[PDB]
Amino acid sequence: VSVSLDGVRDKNLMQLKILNTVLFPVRYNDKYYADAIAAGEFTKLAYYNDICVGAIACRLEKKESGAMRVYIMTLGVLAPYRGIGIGSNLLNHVLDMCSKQNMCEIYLHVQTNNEDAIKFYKKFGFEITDTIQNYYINIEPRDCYVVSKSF
Ligand SMILES: CC(=O)SCCNC(=O)CCNC(=O)[C@H](O)C(C)(C)COP(=O)(O)OP(=O)(O)OC[C@H]1O[C@@H](n2cnc3c(N)ncnc32)[C@H](O)[C@@H]1OP(=O)(O)O
Repeated sequence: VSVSLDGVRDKNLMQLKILNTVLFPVRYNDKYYADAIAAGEFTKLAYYNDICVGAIACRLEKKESGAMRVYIMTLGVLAPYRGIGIGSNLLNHVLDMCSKQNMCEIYLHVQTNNEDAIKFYKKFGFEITDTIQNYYINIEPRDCYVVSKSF
């Protein structure tokens, strides 16, 4: 699939906000957006068929060891454009960037009943490494897996 990726900045931020409003249940706060922009190459908008149709947004975090890791905050593709590889293109980009920028780990939280997502991330080498009950993945407490991949 021919996907064109662009960084997120003030000038195209509203594109990401629109995608999130369609894809995710509640308004994301301004620290999500600041963290996404600050994550650099790890946050991308996807363009296909001359339209912005998806995004991946990460936060970068420093561990006490000195090591660095990537947290996937959101990954999503608009419904009419799913199943043709755009979401895989976004995640492959981020995984490649983990290696290039010497990240030790990437991880995210997935609600425990979100079988589609667990299946999706395991295809890319992720594994469940923890279970957190009543985690605030959005605004309500939900049981979640920590889903991670080590480098
Ligand atoms: C914190 C987190 O990031 S949890 C992320 C969960 N996000 C969502 O569920 C949002 C709704 N779904 C989507 O936005 C997209 O379908 C994504 C991001 C899951 C995948 O993007 P796509 O472009 O659809 O994925 P891509 O086409 O690259 O590969 C398809 C894979 O998507 C997975 N998938 C999950 N939901 C769907 C869907 N609704 N339609 C198509 N594929 C889907 C399938 O397992 C498929 O693998 P297969 O066809 O080999 O079984």
